[PDB]
This record gives sequence, structure tokens and C-alpha cells, in this order.
Amino acid sequence: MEKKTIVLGVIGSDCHAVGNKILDHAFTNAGFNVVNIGVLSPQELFIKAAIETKADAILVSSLYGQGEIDCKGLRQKCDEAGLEGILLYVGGNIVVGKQHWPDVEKRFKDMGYDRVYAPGTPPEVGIADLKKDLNIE
Amino acid sequence: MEKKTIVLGVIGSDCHAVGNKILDHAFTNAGFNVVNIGVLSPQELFIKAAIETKADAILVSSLYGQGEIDCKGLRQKCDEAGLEGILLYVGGNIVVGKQHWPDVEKRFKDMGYDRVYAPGTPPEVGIADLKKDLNIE
Amino acid sequence: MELKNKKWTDEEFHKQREEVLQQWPTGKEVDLQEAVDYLKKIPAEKNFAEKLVLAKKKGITMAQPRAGVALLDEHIELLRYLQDEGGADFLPSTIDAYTRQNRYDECENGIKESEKAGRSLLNGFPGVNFGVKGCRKVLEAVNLPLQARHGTPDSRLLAEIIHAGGWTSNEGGGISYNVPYAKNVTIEKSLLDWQYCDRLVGFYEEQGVHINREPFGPLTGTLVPPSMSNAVGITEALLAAEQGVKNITVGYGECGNMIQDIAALRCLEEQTNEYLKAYGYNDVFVTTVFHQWMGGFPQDESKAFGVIVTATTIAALAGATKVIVKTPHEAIGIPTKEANAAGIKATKMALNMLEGQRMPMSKELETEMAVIKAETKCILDKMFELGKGDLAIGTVKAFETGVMDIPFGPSKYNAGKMMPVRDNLGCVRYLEFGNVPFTEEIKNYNRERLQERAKFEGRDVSFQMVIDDIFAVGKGRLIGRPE
Amino acid sequence: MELKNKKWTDEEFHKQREEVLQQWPTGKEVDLQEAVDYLKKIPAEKNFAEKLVLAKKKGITMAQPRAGVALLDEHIELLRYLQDEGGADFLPSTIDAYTRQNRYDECENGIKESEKAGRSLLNGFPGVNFGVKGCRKVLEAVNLPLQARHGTPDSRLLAEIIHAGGWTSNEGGGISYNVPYAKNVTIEKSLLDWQYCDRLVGFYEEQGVHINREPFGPLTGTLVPPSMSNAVGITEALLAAEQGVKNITVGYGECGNMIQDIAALRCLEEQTNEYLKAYGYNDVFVTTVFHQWMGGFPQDESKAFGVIVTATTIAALAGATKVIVKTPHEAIGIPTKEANAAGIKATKMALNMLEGQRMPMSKELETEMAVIKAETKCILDKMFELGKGDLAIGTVKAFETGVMDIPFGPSKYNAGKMMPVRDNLGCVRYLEFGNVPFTEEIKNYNRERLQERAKFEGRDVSFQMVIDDIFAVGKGRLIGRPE
Ligand code: COB
Ligand code: COB
Repeated sequence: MEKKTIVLGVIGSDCHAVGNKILDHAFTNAGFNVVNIGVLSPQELFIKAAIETKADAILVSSLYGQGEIDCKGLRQKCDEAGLEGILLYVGGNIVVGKQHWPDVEKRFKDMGYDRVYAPGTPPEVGIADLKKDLNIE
Repeated sequence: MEKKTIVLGVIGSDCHAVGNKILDHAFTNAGFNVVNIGVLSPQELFIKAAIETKADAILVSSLYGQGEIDCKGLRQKCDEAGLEGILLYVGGNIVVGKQHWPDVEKRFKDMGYDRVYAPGTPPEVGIADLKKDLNIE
Repeated sequence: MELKNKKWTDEEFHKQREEVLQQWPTGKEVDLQEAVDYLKKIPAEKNFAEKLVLAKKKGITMAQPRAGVALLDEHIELLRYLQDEGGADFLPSTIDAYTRQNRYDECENGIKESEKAGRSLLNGFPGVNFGVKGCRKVLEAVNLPLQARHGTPDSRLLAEIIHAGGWTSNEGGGISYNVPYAKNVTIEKSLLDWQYCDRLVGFYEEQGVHINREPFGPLTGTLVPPSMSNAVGITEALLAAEQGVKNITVGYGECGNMIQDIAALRCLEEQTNEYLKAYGYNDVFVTTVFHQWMGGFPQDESKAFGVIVTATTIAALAGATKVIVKTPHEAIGIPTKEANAAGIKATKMALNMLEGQRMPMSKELETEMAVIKAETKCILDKMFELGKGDLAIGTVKAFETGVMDIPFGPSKYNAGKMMPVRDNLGCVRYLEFGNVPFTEEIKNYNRERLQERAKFEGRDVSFQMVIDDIFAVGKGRLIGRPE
Repeated sequence: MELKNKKWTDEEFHKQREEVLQQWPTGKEVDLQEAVDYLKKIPAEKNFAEKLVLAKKKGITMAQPRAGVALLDEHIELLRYLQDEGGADFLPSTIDAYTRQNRYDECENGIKESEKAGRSLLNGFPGVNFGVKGCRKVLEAVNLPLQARHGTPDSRLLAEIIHAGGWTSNEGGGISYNVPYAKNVTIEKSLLDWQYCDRLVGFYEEQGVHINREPFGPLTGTLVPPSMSNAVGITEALLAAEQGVKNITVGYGECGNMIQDIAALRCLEEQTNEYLKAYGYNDVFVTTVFHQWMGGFPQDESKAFGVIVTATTIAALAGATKVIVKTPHEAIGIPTKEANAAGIKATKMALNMLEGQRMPMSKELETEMAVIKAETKCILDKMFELGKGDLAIGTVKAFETGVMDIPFGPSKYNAGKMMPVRDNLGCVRYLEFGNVPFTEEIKNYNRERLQERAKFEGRDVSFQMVIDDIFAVGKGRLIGRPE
């Protein structure tokens, strides 16, 4: 809807790239300015980009399973960088193995993530949520 | 092994025949005189053969699912025919569907069957059970 | 009635109908005039014959399970699940075994007992006891075509009811629903009673109502050589076409060697069409059904999927119009709706993973097709000879003389002399020929293929190998190798 | 070091070794003299190269899963389950992703967190942190050959440790363990570092110790055209042979059209052998690995079995030496031991259901093989030209110029110009060629196949079809048809 800016990438030692390209394509198609930092990205690159570009949200993708380690501490660091209240989304395959989804969702919300997505989430769900959260729907 | 006689068949409206041929061969190879009345056999033919041949045991195979109906009352009839105490075995796929085995075994034992066998029983097991029950093992 | 392969006149058929409808009180529900109007109001999407034409037209393989329980509402809940959660393309109604011996008394006690027990004590759906009214309830509650699947030597009343019931396919035949299923029924009588079933369909076609018939290919499901199986299917097709049948699905049961199986289904389809036209039946629409492995299954559910999906791959590359779905519960008991849906989901996935793919021609395929066509013609040729040109009479005499012989069939009218066994690549061959009328050339090829197994295994081919092959898939492989 | 496709000298190699072993304190556990004696005491049944020879000789396809967890005892329990309950023929140890970036610090943290949580927080086994000691305990606890499976641009220390650890195969290559796995690593440096890995195996072979090497065929697992995939593997096989490797398994990832996939595996094997001999490597034993569908899976577990077992069927008829097993948990997360064993059991059932069966030659297979060999030769020829006869330098320049281009590769050294898409039969074709050096005739064949899909679907060939193809299997079918 409106020309909002998001930061998009894949965190930690994760090289999975196909979803990242689809996400970029879909969010771009939806009207967003996508700052795509790509794969194998540590937390600091998400924050640097968000500042540089005055992003409205950071979409963290995590597929390879070690997101439960990699995703800890992002909110704190965003706050310290002066990005208090920015929207924080995380999706993909964020934990190792099949688990009970509600327990997982809680776990990442407890880390400071605004929204948490399960395996196989269509981009259209995240686009709709983000338009809502940004009051542009 | 010492030479005993058994009656063998498939009960009711059940046409399954391959298992019957294997059981015949195996029990025969084990040293039994197998009186094979074949498929689609009502209760009475099992009893008629047992008397005619002074059988030591009656092996009822039931594969098609309706054994829970077909098998009831056999002990009763054998008793009334003067075959009190004869060994009654039942096996194959004796109930409709996958079920909790301990529940099934008790049901058929409560019907008067001496031994009750689950799907996929090797002939070899019944052969062993029968020599033991006939004190010839 | 005397047996001859000639269409029944309308008077003869009518006189039989009036007898047949008296065999159970639900026969009073059958009204042919009323039934035609009902049938014609069924949408094409729910007509089995018309959907098969579409499948053929689009080059797709459609999937169909086996399924049935004693009680109507439960039965309907099950079929809906298979349709909606399973994604089935066609629905069955598997008829219970008391029905198949016309023991409607036993069916009735079975229904009462199932009600009391809260679960089905019957191994299928008692269609005759439920009548036209219940069969219609089934059809109106689903969104796919319906077919009776069973194994009934005398199916005349069942056929009247399920077709008046709006079920637009009936499986079976005079050979295939006798020899694997009965011990004491003559080949002559079951041929005669299946002439009635074909002639009823013939009536309906005459009125513009399209209804499918499917000869039961797999027979005893246990190492049946493709040429013997195909001779049976082709025969039943011809005998059905004579009574006016216009839409026929001929069937085949997986043996396991992909090339052998593909050859078998192509030979079946080609020679069925060839014989139909040679005997003047020029308006018969022929389709094929491939049945997934009808022998013993492994109990392990993962292994069962290995069988289900390999069988499906063969079907797809064969260009089968229809494939009959097995489930991970096959070794144990009639599947739950969830286990059946599983089998159907796995099948449909495989089919969609192979969209439009067909086995291309090879010298290998070519050779096996020549072999199967030659064997099959030996059998059919002899049948026509024994019958002095009448295939109906020829069929009776063929079974009397062992010219036609079905492995492990419990029928006392089946010779039980021919013995099958696999070769070194798992193709089912003839080990003992009995009176099957093959040339020595044809016998020599079977022996040559089998000698290769002998050499590889270091043991003479024999009945022990037959036993080994009977247990092989259940123990985890196609070929019964020693150990 | 300067990059040249020439065997490193002994002195050369040693000086690198003494540098590499310092990269983590477990490097001190590696003693080459001691390790040769340890390796030579491993029984043949547990040597990966030797069992591969056995498989080849017996004409069987062997099965191997992916598997790995953070802690030593748990990982061993896992592999024991796969072996015993799964029936695996070969065992992996899938290395975690921090290891792959040489972040032994993060591995360390991951182990402590896994200890505290009672579950693995790592997505694999940190072999470097566990050392020779740990790696040998794994090997001594199992009864099958062991192979490191991973995706590591600088794998030099890892190699020293797992091989000294008694693991008798290492997966990877300078191209295949760079472009799908790294963003910032030059092709020159990963080629140089994989020269080390190959040269270590060359040392071992010179001592009489047989160790397998397996280039990673599937790369990004997402619509990779057979000819691009095969050029990579042939290249990695040649670069390995130059450093003294003698036992090589070249790999390929399922595209889904059976004839295309079998063509690819045969072309891969045939051209690998041909090239090896053309360049004078006359004592290299070549085998093949077929990976089950490496793209997105359906979440429904029954559907997943449909993918797993159709893929196995293709592998078996292709004559693959090895097949890598997927599990019904693929769309969700790293499989439990049970789900893994399930995938292995389904896979092995399928293989045994197809014992000795092979796809026979046809015109269709002939034609596709011809197309793939010619495409592949275009790429290799240009590579040799750019490198003025040196294939290692030719590989760097080819990535620089887009002559070699891997779909969806995250490496910044990958052009990302070539675009693949399926044709109307599901074969992966070239949509956009980029700088892939094909002749007009070769591009015209690709365009012609794809125009048939446009005609069937009623839409122009486009990136939207590529997107649809990326999601299609997870949505239930091979080809991304509209709707
Ligand atoms: C469009 C895209 C297609 N999907 C894919 O491209 C992934 C499919 C697949 C098969 C995974 C399984 C499967 N899904 O069936 C498997 N990989 Co890969 C074997 N892999 C690969 C492929 C990647 C090539 C590349 N560079 O891109 C490789 C073969 C190299 C590969 C390698 C690895 N892989 C690994 C693993 C473990 C996994 N891999 C997974 C992801 C999976 C689930 C497989 C499994 N199950 O075991 C593993 C993760 C397990 C877990 N979390 O427990 C590993 C270690 C090898 C192994 N053990 O199997 C290795 C690690 C490399 C690394 N350093 O990260 C692939 C292809 C896969 O979808 P997507 O799921 O990526 O994203 C998608 C996206 C676009 O539609 O929207 C969603 N989404 C994602 N993030 C976000 C959102 C949505 C919102 C709204 C967000 C805020 C964020 C949604 O998730
Ligand atoms: C050697 C022999 C091979 N096994 C077989 O020959 C049977 C395999 C198979 C696939 C069944 C599934 C499977 N097992 O994988 C299936 N049939 Co059949 C689809 N069937 C056929 C085949 C039979 C041909 C013939 N005339 O013989 C047909 C296609 C005609 C066929 C027909 C039917 N079948 C039917 C059914 C329901 C079943 N059929 C079963 C038996 C099974 C289990 C399949 C399923 N699952 O759904 C059904 C029973 C379910 C249940 N109990 O819940 C039905 C109605 C069609 C349908 N709905 O699927 C129909 C009914 C016909 C009838 N009137 O009875 C077959 C072949 C099977 O083993 P066996 O198990 O018969 O016997 C064996 C024996 C010898 O080794 O020792 C054991 N044993 C057996 N009895 C006894 C003992 C041991 C001892 C110690 C005893 C005292 C007794 C052991 O059980």
C-alpha cells in the first residue's frame, strides 16, 4: 500500500536463498521498499541497514534450524541502536525439528519478536500483517 | 514328531485360499495328518470332519474380517457333538480392522478358543504351540 | 436357461427380472421406468462412464480406493472423508461377503450387531439389505461417481438395486467373480448370471443411460501370469459386449516387473479393442485399470508406502485410466478412513509427480508384448475351438480341460494344475504348464527365463520358490531369494 | 598459493598441513602416521570406497540418509537407530552450519546450550570441536562406513580430523561447497582449499588407504538443468583426480521427469569416465549418487512418501550406485530418528521391489542423452578455452564471465543471469541463457520444448512459471500449472 521500508535477510550461518528471493519479489510487488541484505547475515547487518534506510520493519528469515540461537538479542540491540519500537518479524523454520507450534511462537515472542511465523507461511500472510501493523491496509 | 490329526479350514463366507494351502503344507511337513476342509466352510463341517477322523485339534482360519461373527458358538457345538475338550485354535485376520490385540485375544478366548493368533502368524508358531499342547514336543 | 453367447431377447430378460426381484423384499423398490429418469438426472461429474471418457481424453490416471462398512450413515461419513480428505477421483462401495453369497439373513444380523457394537462387524456394505433407498442416500451424499466393487457369482439382484440406486458402474464377471471367490458354483451358471448383469446394463444403454462395467483383472491376486489374466479380461469384455455393454474398463493386477506390467496392460487394451472389432462390436469405449499389488503386504507402514507408490509409478507410466489404491493397513485389517486417505494421498501425489510421463517403446517392451500377445492368443484360440465358435461354451470347456487355469483359485471347476513362479528379473512366468495350450517355443522361453534364476540362486526352480515368492513382498522384497 | 590444476608436491602439501592443524586445538590430535595404521585396521565392511566397489559389482543401489546432532552420545544413538531400525547401507554425519563457516566458537556455545536444553540446538554434528577422539568413537560405535556430508568452503581442518577419525568418505568440491553455501568466498580460494582436501585423500591413497570423494551434484536443489549440474561434477572429478583421488562418486539431483533424470545420471557417469581417460586418469573408480527431490516438500507426510518413493524408483531404474534419503519431516524440520528410519525403510522397500530392474534404451532417452552431452560439452569446452588448457583457471574465469552460472546461488561470484523453468512434460529447461555458451541449435531446442508448455497452459513462458515451479511439489505436483 504505502511506500514503507523493510529490511529483509537470512540470519546467522544460514545460506538458504530461494525463499529470500521470493519474499523480496512479493513484498516489492506489494508496494514496499525492500532493503535485502541477503544470506549469512549477523544481527548487526540488519540494524545497520535499518538505520541507514530508516526502515519501518526488519523481517528476519531463518530456515536452517539454528534461529533459536541466532535470533536471541536482536530487540535489545535494536533498542541500544535507537530503533526502539521497530517492528520485528521472524519466519521460516526457526527451531530445530518439528515442535509444538504454540510453544515455539511463545518462545520467540518472549525474545522480543512482534510476529512469529511457522514453516511454509505464504508471503501474502506477512504482507497483510505488515500492512495492518503499519496502518496502510 | 508323533502322528496326530488336525482339521483345517477357512470359516464362513471367506474364500481366502492361499494361507490354507501353506498351512496344510507346513503342518503336513511337520508330521501332522491334515484334514483340510477348505474355504467357505460352516461350523458343522469342521465338526463333522473332527468326528469322522477323531481329530486332535481344529484349526480355524479366518481372514476376511467377519470371524468375530462366524467363530462364536463353535465350542458349544463341539461339546454337544461329544468333542468335549478338543483343542480349538483361531488365526489369520480374525476381526475387522487394526485393533488392540489383548482385547481381541480375550474376546476369542472368552468364546472358547484355546489359542488365538494375530495377523501374520508364522505356521511355525502354531506348529510349536500344538506339539506343546499335545505333549509331543 | 441354456448357455450361448447371444444377446438375450427382451422377453427372456424380463421373465428373469421378475424372478430376480423376488429374492429379497427390497427388490420391490426397483422400478425400471423410474430408475431411468433418476439415472438421467445424475450430473456427468457423478457418472462413472462419462468421467472415464474424460480421463481418457485428458491422458490422466484417476485414483480409486476400496471401502465399505455395515451401516449407512457411517458408510457415508467414510466415503465423504475419502473424497474430501483423501482426494479420491472415484468412489467405491465394497460389498460385504455375506451379500456375495446371497445370505441377506446374515447381512441383517450383521447390521444389528454392528449397531449394538458401535463398529462394523461386516467387511463391507450390505447393498441388497439397504435397498434402492439406501444406495441412493449414498450417492446423493457424495460428489463423485459410484461403483459396486465385490466378488459375487450371482449378482443379479445386487445389480438391479445398485444401478436403480444411481451407481453407474458394476465390477465383475462370470469368470472373475466366480473362480477366485467360490468353491461350488459352475462356470456355466455364473456365466449365465453375469449375462443378466451385462444385459441389464445393455437395457440401460438402450435407453440412453451410460453405465460402466469392469471385469475383475487380478483374480486371486497371487502370481497370475499376464497372459492368463488378460485372456480372462478379454473374454469377459466380449461376453459383456454381446449383451449390449458399451463402456468397459479391463483390468490387470501388478506383478512387479515394470516392463512386464506395462506390457501386460498395453497388450490387454490393444487385444481387447482388437477382438471387440473382430467380432463386430464397434462402439465400445475401452479403458484400463491397474491394481496396486494384490498379494501379501509388509506390516511396516513405511514399507507399505514403498509398495503403494512404486505400484502407482508403474500405473502412471503404463497410461492406466484408473489405479486402485492400497493402504498402509493392508496386512492387518480393513483400513480406517485416515489410513485409506493416506494411501490415496500418496498415490495422487505420485501421479501428479509424473504428469504426462509415459514409458517409451523399447526392444525390451516390444519383446515382452509379443510374448504376452502370443500366449494369450493360444488360450483364446483354443477356447473358440472348444466352443465351436461360441466363446461362452468354449469358456466352460476350457475350464473343464485346464485350458484356462487360475493359480490358487478355490473353485472345484478350476484345474489347479498350472503353477506360476518368478524369473530372475521378477517377471511372473509359467513353471508348470498343465493343459495350458502353448507351443513348445512359448514353453521354451518361459523355461529359459526361469533357468536364469536357477543359475543365479544355485537351486533348481521349484514349488519352494513359489512359496518364497508368495511371502517375498511381505518380507520386504519382490523376489523370493533364498535365506 | 597460486592456482593451477597441478598436483601439489609433498613439501607444498606438508607446509599447508602444519598451518591448517593450528586452526583449532583438536588439530593436535591428528597424527598422519598413526592415522594410516588406524585407517588400515578398519574392516572392509566399514570402508566406504570398498563397499561402493561392492555395490557396483553387484548391480545394487545403496541407501543413505542425512543425520546429525550436537552431542556425541546422542549422535551415536541416532546413527545406531538408522542402521539398525532404518536398515541404512551407509551412514552420514551431517556437519552443523557454524562448523561450515569455521566458527568453532559458536559450535562450542551450541554444545553447551544443547546440553542444558536436553535437545540439539545445532543443525548438525560439530566434528572439529569433537576432534579425532570424538569422530573415532562414532565410527567404533557403528557397523557401517561413515561419511562427512556438509557444505564448507574451507574444509581443510575438518577433512584432516574426520579422515584421521576413520571416516572413509568426504563430500564436497571447490564449486559445489562454495556457490550454494557462501556469499563472500572467491572461486579461486575454495578451489585452492578443496585442492587440499583432494590432495589429502591422494596422500592416503598413496599409502594404500582407500577413501571416497563425492562432489555435491544438486547444488542449490532448485531447478538445476542437468547439463549445468553435470559440468560441475565432471569438473570437480577432474580436479580431484589431479591431486591423486582414485574413488569418486559423482552426483545428481532429481528434476522429476524420469527420462530426463535417467539421461542425466547416465550422461554424468559416461562423460565423467570419458573425460578422466581423455586427460590420462586411468585408474579412477567411478560411482553415482542420485539425491531424492532436493526442492520444497509437501507438509503432508503421505504426500512426502509419494515424493520419496517415486524418486527412489527413478534412481533404481537409472542404475544409481547410491541414493540419498528424504523423510516425511522434510518440509518442517530435521527429522526425528523415527521419521528418518521411516524414509529409509520406504526407500529400501522400493529398491528391493525393483531388484535388478533398469530402464531400457529408447529413442526418447537417446535423444535426451544427446542433448545433455552436447550442452555439457559446450560449457566444458569453453572452460578449457578460457583457462588456456587449465581447468582450474578456466573455472574461475567461467564464473567471472557467466559461462558457468548456478540458479539461485547466493555467491556474489555467481552471475545469476541464467534462468531455468520446466517444459510441458516437466523437464527442466533453459528459459534465459545468460552467457551460457550454447549454440543456436541448442537454444532453439530448449525454446521449442518450452513453447509447448505455453501452448498447453495458454500463457507466455515467464518468471511466473519459474515461481510456480518452485512451489509446485509442496503444493502437490511436479509442474507449476496455472491456478
Ligand atoms: C520458496 C522457498 C522454497 N524452499 C526452499 O528453498 C527450501 C527447501 C529445502 C529442501 C528445505 C525443506 C523444505 N522446505 O521442503 C530444507 N532445505 Co536445507 C536441506 N538446503 C536446501 C538447499 C539450499 C540452497 C540455497 N542456497 O538456497 C541446500 C541443499 C544447500 C540446503 C542445505 C541445508 N539445509 C539444511 C537443513 C537442516 C534444512 N534445510 C531445510 C530448510 C530443512 C527444513 C530440511 C529438513 N527438514 O531437514 C532444514 C532445516 C531444519 C530445521 N529447521 O529443523 C542443512 C544443514 C542440510 C541438511 N541437514 O538437510 C544445510 C545447511 C546450509 C546452511 N548453511 O544453511 C534447501 C533447498 C532446503 O520457501 P522457504 O521455505 O525457503 O521460504 C518460504 C518463504 C517464501 O515463500 O516464505 C516463508 N518464509 C521464510 N522466512 C520468512 C517467511 C515468511 C515471513 C513472513 C518471514 C518474516 C520470514 C517460507 O518459509
Ligand atoms: C500365505 C498367505 C498370503 N496372504 C494372502 O493370500 C492374503 C493377502 C491379501 C492381499 C490380504 C492382505 C495381506 N495379507 O496383505 C487381504 N486379502 Co482379501 C483383499 N483378498 C485377497 C484375494 C484372495 C484370493 C483367494 N481366493 O485366496 C482376493 C483379491 C480375492 C481378496 C478378496 C477379499 N479380501 C477382502 C478383505 C476385507 C481382506 N482381504 C485381506 C485378507 C485383508 C487383510 C486386506 C485388508 N487389509 O483390507 C482383508 C481382511 C480385513 C480384516 N480382517 O479386517 C475382501 C472383502 C475385499 C476387500 N475389501 O479388500 C474380499 C473378500 C473375499 C471373501 N469372500 O473372503 C487377498 C490375496 C488378500 O498368508 P495369510 O495371511 O493368508 O495366511 C497366513 C498363514 C499361512 O502362512 O498363516 C497365518 N494363518 C492364517 N490363518 C491361520 C494362521 C495361523 C494359524 C496358527 C491359524 C490357526 C490360522 C497367516 O495369516
